[PDB]
Amino acid sequence: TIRNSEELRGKAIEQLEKARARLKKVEMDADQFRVNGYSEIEREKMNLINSTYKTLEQFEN
Amino acid sequence: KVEMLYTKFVSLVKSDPVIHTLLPLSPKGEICDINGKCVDAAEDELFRLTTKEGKLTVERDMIKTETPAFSPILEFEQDPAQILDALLPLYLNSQILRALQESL
Amino acid sequence: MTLNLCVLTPNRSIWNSEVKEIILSTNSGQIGVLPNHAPTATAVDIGILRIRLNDQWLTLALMGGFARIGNNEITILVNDAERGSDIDPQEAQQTLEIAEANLRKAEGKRQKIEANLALRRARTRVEASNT
Amino acid sequence: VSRVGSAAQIKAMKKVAGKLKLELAQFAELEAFAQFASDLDKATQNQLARGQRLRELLKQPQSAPLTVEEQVMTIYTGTNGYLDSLELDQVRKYLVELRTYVKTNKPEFQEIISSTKTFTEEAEALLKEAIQEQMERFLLQ
Amino acid sequence: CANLRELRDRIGSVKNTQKITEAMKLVAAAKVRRAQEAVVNGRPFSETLVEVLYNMNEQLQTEDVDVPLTKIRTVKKVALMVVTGDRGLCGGFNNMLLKKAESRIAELKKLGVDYT
Amino acid sequence: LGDFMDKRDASIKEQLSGVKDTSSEVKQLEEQANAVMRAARAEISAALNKMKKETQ
Amino acid sequence: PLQTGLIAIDAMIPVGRGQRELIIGDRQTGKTAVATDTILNQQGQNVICVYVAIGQKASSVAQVVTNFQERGA
Ligand SMILES: Nc1ncnc2c1ncn2[C@@H]1O[C@H](COP(=O)(O)OP(=O)(O)OP(=O)(O)O)[C@@H](O)[C@H]1O
Repeated sequence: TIRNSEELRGKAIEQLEKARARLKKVEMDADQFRVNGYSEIEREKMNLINSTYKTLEQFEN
Repeated sequence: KVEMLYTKFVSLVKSDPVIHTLLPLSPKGEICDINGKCVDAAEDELFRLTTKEGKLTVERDMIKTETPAFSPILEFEQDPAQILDALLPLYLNSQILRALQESL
Repeated sequence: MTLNLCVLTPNRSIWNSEVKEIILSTNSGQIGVLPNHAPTATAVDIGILRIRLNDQWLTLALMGGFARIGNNEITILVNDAERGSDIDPQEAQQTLEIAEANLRKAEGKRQKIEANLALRRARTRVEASNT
Repeated sequence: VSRVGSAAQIKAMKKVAGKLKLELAQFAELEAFAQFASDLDKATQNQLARGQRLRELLKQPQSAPLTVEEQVMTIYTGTNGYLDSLELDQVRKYLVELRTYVKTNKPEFQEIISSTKTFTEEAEALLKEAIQEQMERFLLQ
Repeated sequence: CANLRELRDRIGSVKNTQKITEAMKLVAAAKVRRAQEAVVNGRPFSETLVEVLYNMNEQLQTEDVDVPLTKIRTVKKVALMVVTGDRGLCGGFNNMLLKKAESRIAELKKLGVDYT
Repeated sequence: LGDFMDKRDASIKEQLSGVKDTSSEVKQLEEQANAVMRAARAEISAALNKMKKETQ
Repeated sequence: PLQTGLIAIDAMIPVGRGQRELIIGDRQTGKTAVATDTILNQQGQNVICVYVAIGQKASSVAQVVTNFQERGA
């Protein structure tokens, strides 16, 4: 009782709540994963328009 | 008189399907045939696939398992009858699985 | 502290290891066996082979067989054995209920032995939830 | 066949195309066993499965140009087993996403392969770590 | 060219057939070897079993009032059974086995056994 | 003494209840674990696909 | 070597600068497609990829020239 009631309770709570904290950390890195593609794929519109603007400039020539 | 038709594995070219009696079991253990090549038990056939000069072929092994007749004392926890009634279904199952394995 | 244990079966050799105790269940007795035992020859049938290795009391349920269980070199010629935790709990309980479904069928004296063996399959299966 | 052989390719290709050619030879020989491989031994099974993935590695879209660096890592991924866990279908998607991720987030591989033109150990380790991280994010799907 | 092209088709199909039946030959050889290995696995058990059965019949001199599996006292209703293989083209297997089956069931209906 | 003994037994039960709360919340959070990245990333990705279609 | 952009014809069987490999095959299989893949990959490099079309219809050559234009090669 004396050994196991602490040897399986407290560390389990610690890993359990640190698992929620690590979930919050990797969720924050997922909030960064928003930026990881979002600021560029908001531009990808003007990217696929302006890259072909040069071929349209060859069309103007 | 539950006899079975399992196709024993004599040769690679053609293996003739033999007919053996199964369930009466001949309580000395000897599983016997259709009366004319009937087999004594513990004289077992174990087929082995080795290549001849060059080809694939099967060669039998008629290995005879030596039997230490009895343990020095050989106590029974059961009666002499119950032990056989619980043992011969086991040998029946073993022979059925062998007649599936060699047939396959 | 143990014996040479060889639980065999038709197409396999289930569990060849060394264990402190052997509590195989025959019809007339659940004979506990442990080192240096005198040579007995049990007709072990349906029931659990509860063994107590010093790590834990891992149980295996065997459908039937025989055991020339002698001086630390035993050969339990088991018909059908499922070792340790290879059996699964909820499927075992549903299998017990299906064994009840096979228990109430029919036919005089011909099929009642299969009914018995289905009941005893369920007795083999109760080991799973107890494991 | 090509009469030139490995006298044309770069050192990275001279390394990895050897294993690719050998594995495609073995897979093409074992191609009849594919539909009949029923629990055959692990060597045949894994080699044939990697060949079944290798042909999917080979098939590439219309008008898609794969420059030397990207196809190098693609052949390596296909031949050394770092796509064996995925099924047959997902090899294509996983490899396109891996090529994107690598060519956009490990520009040192570009420096090595385009510059030193050999598959040296630093490039091998960089590619290994990149493929591993991409397999983790592809398990995360 | 509808003359040479048909023969090219037959050449390709016969070559692919040769490849496929060679694969089936090697697969069947591996299957025979793994069944032989299963028999070799099962042989220790059967060895100790045909030793233990001799042991039991050596203790008791077939003195027994038991064993329903040795009710040998008539030939009333034989139950012949056939173990057959489940594959296609099966060599010349199925015809041989069920031919022996038909011969023996005819010879059993000679005796009036109602063979199941 | 009956109170003290059932206090022992209920203390065993309470550490078991703490381990059970742990085992349940582990399942809940580990379900959340990949699901949060899936939600955010796939919500960006499919919306990107549709916005990219209408802008093509 | 001369990268075509294809793993098949760049790993199994190379094409080096100077070696005159041959794209044979059944009609409608991708010969013009593998040739187009080679000329389209050959952008980062410096090669002057002269593509001569003999007896192809005018409209297919229009499709190929506008494909080259769309890809910038
Ligand atoms: N990687 C690919 N993905 C999808 N389609 C492809 C691919 N490669 C080739 N194709 C198909 O190949 C066709 C064009 O091939 P190609 O023009 O070489 O055929 P062809 O008739 O032999 O040419 P030609 O008319 O010059 O003889 C297209 O219809 C295209 O669909």
